[PDB]
Amino acid sequence: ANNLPDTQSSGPAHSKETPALTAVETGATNPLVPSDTVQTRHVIQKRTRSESTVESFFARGACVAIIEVDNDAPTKRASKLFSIWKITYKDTVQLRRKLEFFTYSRFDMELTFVVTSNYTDANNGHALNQVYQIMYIPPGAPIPGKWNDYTWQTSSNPSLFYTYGAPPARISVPYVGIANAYSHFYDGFAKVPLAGQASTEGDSLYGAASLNDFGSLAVRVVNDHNPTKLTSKIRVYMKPKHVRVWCPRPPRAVPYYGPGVDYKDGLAPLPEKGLTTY
Amino acid sequence: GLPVLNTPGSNQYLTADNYQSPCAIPEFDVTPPIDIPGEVRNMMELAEIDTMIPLNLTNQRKNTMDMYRVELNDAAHSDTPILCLSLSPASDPRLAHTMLGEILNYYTHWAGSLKFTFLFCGSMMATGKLLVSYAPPGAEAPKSRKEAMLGTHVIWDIGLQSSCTMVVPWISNTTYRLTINDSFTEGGYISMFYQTRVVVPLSTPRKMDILGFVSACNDFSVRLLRDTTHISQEA
Amino acid sequence: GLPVLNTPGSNQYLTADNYQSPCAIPEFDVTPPIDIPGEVRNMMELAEIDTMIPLNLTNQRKNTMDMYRVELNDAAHSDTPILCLSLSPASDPRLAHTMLGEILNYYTHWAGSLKFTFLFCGSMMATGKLLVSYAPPGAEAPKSRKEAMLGTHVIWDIGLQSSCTMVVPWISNTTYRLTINDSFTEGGYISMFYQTRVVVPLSTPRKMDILGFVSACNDFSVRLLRDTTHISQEA
Amino acid sequence: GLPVLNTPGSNQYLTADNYQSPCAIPEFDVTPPIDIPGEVRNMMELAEIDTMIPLNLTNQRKNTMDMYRVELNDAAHSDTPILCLSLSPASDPRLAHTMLGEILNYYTHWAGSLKFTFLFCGSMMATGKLLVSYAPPGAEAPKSRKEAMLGTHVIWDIGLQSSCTMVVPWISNTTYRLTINDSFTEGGYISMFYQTRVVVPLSTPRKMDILGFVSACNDFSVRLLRDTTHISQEA
Amino acid sequence: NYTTINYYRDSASNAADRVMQLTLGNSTITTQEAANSVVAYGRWPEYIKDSEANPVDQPTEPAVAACRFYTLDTVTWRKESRGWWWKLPDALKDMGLFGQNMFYHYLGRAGYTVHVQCNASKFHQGALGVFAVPEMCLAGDSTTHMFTKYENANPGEKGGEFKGSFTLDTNATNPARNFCPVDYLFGSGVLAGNAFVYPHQIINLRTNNCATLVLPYVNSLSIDSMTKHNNWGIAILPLAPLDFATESSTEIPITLTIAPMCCEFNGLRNITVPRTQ
Amino acid sequence: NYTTINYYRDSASNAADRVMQLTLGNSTITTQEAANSVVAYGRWPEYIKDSEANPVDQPTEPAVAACRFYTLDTVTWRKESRGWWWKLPDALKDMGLFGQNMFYHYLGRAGYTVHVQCNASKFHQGALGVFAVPEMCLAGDSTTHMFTKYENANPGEKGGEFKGSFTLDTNATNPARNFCPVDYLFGSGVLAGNAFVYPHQIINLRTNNCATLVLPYVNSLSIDSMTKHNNWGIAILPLAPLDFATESSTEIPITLTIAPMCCEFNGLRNITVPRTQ
Amino acid sequence: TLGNSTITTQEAANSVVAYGRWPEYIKDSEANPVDQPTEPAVAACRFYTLDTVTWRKESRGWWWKLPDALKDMGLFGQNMFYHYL
Ligand SMILES: CCCCCCCCCCCCC/C=C/[C@H](O)[C@H](N)CO
Repeated sequence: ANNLPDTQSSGPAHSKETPALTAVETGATNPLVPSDTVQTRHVIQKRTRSESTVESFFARGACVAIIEVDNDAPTKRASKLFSIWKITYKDTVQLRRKLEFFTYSRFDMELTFVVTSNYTDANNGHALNQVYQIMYIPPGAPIPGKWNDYTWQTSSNPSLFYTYGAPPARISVPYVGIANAYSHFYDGFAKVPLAGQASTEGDSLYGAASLNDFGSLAVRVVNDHNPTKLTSKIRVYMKPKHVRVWCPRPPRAVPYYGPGVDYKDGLAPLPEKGLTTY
Repeated sequence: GLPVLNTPGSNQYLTADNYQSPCAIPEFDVTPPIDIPGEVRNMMELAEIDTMIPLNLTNQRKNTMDMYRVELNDAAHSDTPILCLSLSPASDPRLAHTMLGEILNYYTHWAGSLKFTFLFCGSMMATGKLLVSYAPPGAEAPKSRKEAMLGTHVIWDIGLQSSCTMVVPWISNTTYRLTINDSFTEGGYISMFYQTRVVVPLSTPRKMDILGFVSACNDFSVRLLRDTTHISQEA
Repeated sequence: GLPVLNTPGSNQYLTADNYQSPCAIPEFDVTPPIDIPGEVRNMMELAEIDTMIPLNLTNQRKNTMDMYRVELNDAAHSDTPILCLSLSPASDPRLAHTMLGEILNYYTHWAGSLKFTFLFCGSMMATGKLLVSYAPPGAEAPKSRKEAMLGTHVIWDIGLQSSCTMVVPWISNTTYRLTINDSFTEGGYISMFYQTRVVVPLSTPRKMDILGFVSACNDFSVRLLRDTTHISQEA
Repeated sequence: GLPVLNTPGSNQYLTADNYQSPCAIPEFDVTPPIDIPGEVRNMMELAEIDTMIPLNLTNQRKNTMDMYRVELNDAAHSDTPILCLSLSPASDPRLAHTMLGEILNYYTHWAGSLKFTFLFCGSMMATGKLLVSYAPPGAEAPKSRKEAMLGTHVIWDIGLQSSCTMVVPWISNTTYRLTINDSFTEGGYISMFYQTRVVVPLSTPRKMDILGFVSACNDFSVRLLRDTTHISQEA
Repeated sequence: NYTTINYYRDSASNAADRVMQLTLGNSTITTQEAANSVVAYGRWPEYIKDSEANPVDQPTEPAVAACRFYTLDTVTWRKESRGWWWKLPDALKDMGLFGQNMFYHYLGRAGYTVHVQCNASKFHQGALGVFAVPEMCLAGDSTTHMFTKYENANPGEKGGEFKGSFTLDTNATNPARNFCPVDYLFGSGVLAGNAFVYPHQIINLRTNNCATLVLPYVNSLSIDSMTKHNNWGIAILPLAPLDFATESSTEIPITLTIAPMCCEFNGLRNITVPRTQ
Repeated sequence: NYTTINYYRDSASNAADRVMQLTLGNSTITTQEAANSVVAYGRWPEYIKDSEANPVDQPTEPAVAACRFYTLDTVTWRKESRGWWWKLPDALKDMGLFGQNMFYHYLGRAGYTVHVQCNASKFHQGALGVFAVPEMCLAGDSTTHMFTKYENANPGEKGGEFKGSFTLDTNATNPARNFCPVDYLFGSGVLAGNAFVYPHQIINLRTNNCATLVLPYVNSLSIDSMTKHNNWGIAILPLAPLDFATESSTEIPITLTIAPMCCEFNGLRNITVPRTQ
Repeated sequence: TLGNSTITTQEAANSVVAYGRWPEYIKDSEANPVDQPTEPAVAACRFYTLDTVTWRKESRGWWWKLPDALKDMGLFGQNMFYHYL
C-alpha cells in the first residue's frame, strides 16, 4: 500500500559476489533489483501499491444473484410470486475467481439490491408502484411456502422493504462465519462414513460443509396483483469490506463447473505460439 | 442552500436501520417506571435457565407430560444406552423446543458450553450409577457404554443428591455453530448408560423416572438474529 | 428541518462508492480472528512469487506439462535463439497465464522491473553457457546472438548453481505501461542464445530441459483495477 | 436518521458545479509528474504572446500567407491610411483569429490595454516614418493623417530598429467590453499613415512589407467563459 | 483533508544448507544433498494458545509417541510418471500411535515435517516440484459435482496419481466416484506452473536429493476433525521428466517421510472406524 | 467563509546580442549579425535526474562525440519558397556518432541548439520565421486519417517543404502516403500567424543573419524512443517574401546547424536499421 | 563491466596488468596536442567481440593488431577514423 523503494545508482562491478546465480530448489524467490545486474541511475520512486491492496482489489460491488419475481395473480401457476435464493458467491464467476485467489478470507459484506421491473403484456391495464420485501432467512428459520404466509411477519428475521424507484437498497453485514475465517475451500466431508453402516448412510458431498451455509433470501412483491402481470428482477451486488485473506492460490484457469473445484470443459486454456516467435 | 449529494440508499426503508423520526405526540408526559421484579437485559439470561427436555418423543408419549420422563428400571446391567441425543440445540426436536432451543431459533449462530442436568425421581431406597457421555462429532455415534466412556463423560451416583450436571464443553472447529441440522457444524452426541444398575429393595417401585434439563453456560452467545420457524400464521 | 439541497449524483449506485449502510444483524457477536499463516496484504506480494512460464506453446506441447520445458541439446554452437519472448506480461500468451500475468490482467496499468529465473534441469555432468538478453523496444527483434548482445543481457554459466536470474529493468517512455498488446507502450524482447554450447560427456543425456519463471521486483506496481478476460460465464 | 430537508436544486446536474464524487479506480498508483518545460497557469499568458495579424484580407490574399503582409511603397507622401483596423479584438475578422482573439472568443467580457507591434521587413537601405494611431470611439473613423494625429498615436522611425510597439490604452466607459461587435462597447479605431514617406536608394526594392502583431498587456483580463464560434461539428 | 463520521453501531456498517539432521522422537534423518528446508509461510508449527482454544476439555499431547517420522510407501519415478498426491493427516491414519490418537478423538491438530527423498546419480536428469497445498481440493471424474466418495478421497499412505488428460466417468450403474487430477491443471482447474505460489521445493537431480517442508497447522479453525478434513495436500509433479544415459526404462524411487508436530487431540470417545474402499 | 470537507480516499474524488560564439565539442559557431538567442520556454537542456529516471540500466552519455554541431543540407530561399520543415532527432539520424547511439539504443533523449543561417546583402528583403514546435504533427494528403507512412514522416536531414494549397492524393492503387503541410495552416490545421506561440526567432534580412534556439528535451516522458518519436519540429516560413533590387530570380541559401545537447541513451542492443523510402 | 558490456568468468587464471600499469588518460603534464580531446567513455570504452577462430591440432597460432582489430567496432572505430590522433 505504501511507497516503493528508490533506485540507487550502480556503477561497474567486478567481484566474487554473484546475486544473479541462485538455486530455485530452495523454494525461495531471488530478491534481486535492477542495480544488481545492470548499471542503474538514481530514481526517486513515486509510484505506490495503494490500488494493489487486498482492500482495493475487492472494493467493488459484484453481482452475485439475479432473483426473478412476479406480480400476476395467485391462480397463475406459471408466475413465481416469491423466490428463494441460497446466499453464495458461486453463481457468478468474476467475484468467485477474485475470492478464490485465496484459501481463507474474513470480511464484512455490503449487499446492494438493484430492482428493475417491467410489464409483460399491454392489454390488461397498468400497475401502481410496487414494494418488495426481501427477508433474510438464516438456516433453521421457516421458509415461506406461499407469497402471503405467516413467515413474512419477520418478527425476528431481518427484512428489507424496498420501494420501486428508490435508490438501490443497501445493508451491511459483519463477518458472520462460525469459523474464524471464511473457507473458500474445504478439503473434506461433513460426515465420516463408519464401517458397518449401509452405503446410503454416511455419504456426503466432497468439499461441502456448514461453513458456507448462510441461509437464503426470500424476495416477494408485497403489493396485491394488478389485473396485469409485472415481472421484477433483484440484482444482488456483494462488496467485501475490511478484507483479510490467507494462503494465496493460483487463480482458476479453466471454466468453473459447479460449486466445487470440478472441471469438465475448456481444459485447453492456452493458445499456440512458437517457442522462438516474439 | 447547502449543496448536498444524494448517495445510493436514499429513500429506502431498511427494517434494521437506526434513524431519528419526528414524534407524533410531542410533549407527552410519560408515565415513570416503577421497579418491577424480574427485569431481563439479555436473552442469554433466559437461555441460562434450566428447562425440562422432552426426551421421550415416542408416539404415545409425545405431546403429553410423559415426553419429559425417561423410565429406568432395576433390570440386569446392560451396555445399551438409556437415552441418546444429538447436540443440535436448535434443530434437534428434543432440544429445539426447550427454552434454550426457543431462543436459539431466533438466531443463526451460537457458541458456548451447555449443561445437561438430570434429576432422579425414584424412591429414596433406590440406588444406582449412571454414565452421561458427550462424544464430539466425527466418529460413529456410541452404541454401547464401552464406546461412550471414551468421550467426555460423568459417572453419576444416585444418593442423597438426586441431580447431576454434565457440562458439554465447547469443542468446535468453527468459532460458531449453525442453528440447523448441518454436517460441517454438527455438535456431537449425548448418551446415557447404566454404570452398574438401578437397585431397589422389596416393597419399592422397580420402575422410576429421570427428568432432563438443559441450559447454557456463562460463555454462551448467539448472533445473526433471524425469524423463527416455531410460529406461523395462516391467510 | 435543516434546509438541504440535493446535488447531482443523488440516488445513484456506484459500485466503487464508499458509504455507510445500516447493519442487518445488529449486535452480532463476531467470531474473533485467529493467527492463520500466510496472510496477504497486497496482490503485488503474490506477483513477486516466481511462477513457471509456459514457454513452449507448440501444438503438441500447449496445455500439457511439456509447455513449461524448453529443450536444449549438445549440438554445435549456433547463434539462433533458444527461446524468444515479448515483454507483454499481461497480453503475451506465454506470460499472460503466469501468476504475474494473472494479477496484471485485473489491472490496466503496470510499471516496474521484472525478474526471469531460468533453472537448468540437465545432469550434473552437463556444462554450458547461455546468454539471456532483454532488448528495449524500437529496433528489430534480435534474430541472432550478435544482435542480442547489444541489449541488456546476462551470460549464464551452468555449474554448481543451476539457476540464473536476469532482471529486466524498467525502461519505458511512459510512467506506466498498458496490460494489452499496444505499440506505444510495447515492452521489449527477451531472448535466449547459446553462449558457447551445452557439453556433456558420454553416458549422459544429450538433451536436457530448462524451466522458466517470472516474477515482479519490489519496485513493481499496478493500477486502474479492471475485469479480467481470463474468466467468463455462459447463459 | 438525521432529519434532512431537500432544497430545490436537488437531483440536478449543473455542468459548472463543484462536487465530490466516488472514485471509480480506488487506490490507483498515479504516475508522478516530471518537470515539463512550458507550463501554463493562465490563458492570459498565451494572450500576452505576440501573434501575427491577418491584416490584408483581400480576395486574393485571404487564406494565404499574403494576408499577413501589408505592402508599403516609396511613392509620394499621402495622407490616406496604410491600414485601418477596428478595435474589436474578438469580433473583428482581422483580430478574431489571432491568439488574443482566439482566447477572447472563449470569454464574454474583456478589459485591458493592448499592444500592436509592427515589424518593417524592407531592406536595410529603406528609411521612412510612419504614424500609428488609436482613436477612441465616438467620432468619425479617421480618414486622413490629419484626423488620426488628434488621437493617441506614435510616430515610428524606421532605422536600425525595425519594430515599433503602440500600446492602445484601456479607455472605456464600461469596466469591461463585450467580445462581439457592439455599439455601446465599441473599442475604437487603429490606423496607419505615412509620416514622411518610405525612401529607398537605387538598386533597392521599391515595395516592402510590414508585418503586424497583437498581444495583451499585463493589465488585461477576461471573464464569463463561453463557447466559441470558431469551431463547429456536423451531424 | 476529509472528514469521516460513523453513524451506526456495528462496525460492519462503517466504510471500508546441504548437510542437515532432523531428530523427532526416536527418529532421525540425515541429509547431505539438501536444498535447504522451507518453512511454509514462515510459521513454525505450534500448540494452540489459551487465547485461541475452542474446546474446553483438556487436550492430550502424545509428544514423542506421535511426533516422530513415519515413512510412507515408496513410489517409483519413471519417464511416464505424471505425479503423485497425498492428503494430511489422511496419509498418516495408519501410522503408530498418531493414527490411534487421530481415531480416538473427535478433534485433532498437527503441523508436519515432510521430507521427500529422491536420490539419483550424477548422470540422471529430472526435477520434482514438491508442493504443500492448504485445502488441496481435487476435481472429480463425473458430471455430478462434488461426487467423490470418502473412500477414494482418503487413499491413505499410498495417495493418488495425477493424470495426463481428463477422463469422464460415464458408468452410471457403478460410478467410480474417484478423483481425476490432471497434472497440468494441478488437479483443481489451475495451471500447474502457478502452483509455486504454494510453499514448495524443487528436487533437481543435479543439485539436491531431498526436499523438506515444515507445514504449520493451517485452517480456518484452531482445531478440527482429522477424519473429516485434510489440512494439507502434498503434491509431487515431474517438472522435468526423468532421463538417464539414453538407456531408457530407468526408474528411481521417491520416498516420503512425514513427522507430525505439536499434535493436540480433544474429545476422547470410542475409536472411529471409517468405512473402507 | 465556506467549509470544505473531503468524504473520499482518492484525491481524484476531491473537488477542483549581435556578436556571439557557440562552442560544442570540436565545433564552433561565430555570428556577428545575430538577433540574440532564444531558450525555448526558458529551460536549458539538462540530463535526466535520479528523481525522474525511468530506465534502470546505466545510460551512456557520448558527450563531445555526439554533443556537437552537425550542419544539414542547405536549402535555397527563392521568391516562390513556401517554407521547410525538419524533425528532431530525425534530421540527425545520419550524423556521426549521434546517429549511431540513436540507432544502437532503444531509448534516447537530447536537447538541441538550432542555428539557422541566412546571410543577404543590405539591398535584400525578406523575413524568415523559425519555429520550434513540440510534437510537430503534420497533416497527410489522403482521405485516410493518420495514413502517412514512416519513410515520408522521417525524411532525414533534407526535411520537407510546405505547400501553398492543399492537394488530395487520389491515387488508390499506389497512394503517396506523404505529408501535405499547407504553409498558412502551418501544416496542422492552425493559422500560421499564431505559430508564434511556439519558441521562435525571426530572421529579418535588414537586421540579422541568423537565429539560435536552445530547445530543452520536451516530452510527456523523461526518455523515449528516438526512432519512433520526433521530439521537436523545426519549421521555417517566409513571413516576408524574398526580394532583391528588382532583378528577380534571386535565391539565397539557408543553412541549418543543429547540435544535440545532454544526450542520454538507454537500452543497448543490436543496431536499428529502419526501412528506407 | 565496461559500459553496457559485462564478462563473467569462473575458470580464470587471474588477470595480468601489463607492466603493472593500469590504463589512464593523458595528464596535463604530458599533453602534446592543444585542442580539446574527446573522450567517448562508455560509447567506445566497452567490450567488442571479434570473430571466433578455431583451434585444431594443426593450428600454428593467430595474431591481431590493436587498435587495428577494432577499426570496425561501433563508435570506437568512428572516433578512430574521424580523428588524427
Ligand atoms: C435485510 C434482509 C435481507 C438482507 C440481509 C441478508 C444478510 C445475509 C448476510 C450473511 C450471509 C452472507 C455472508 C457472506 C457471504 C459469503 O460467505 C462470502 N462471500 C464468503 O467469502
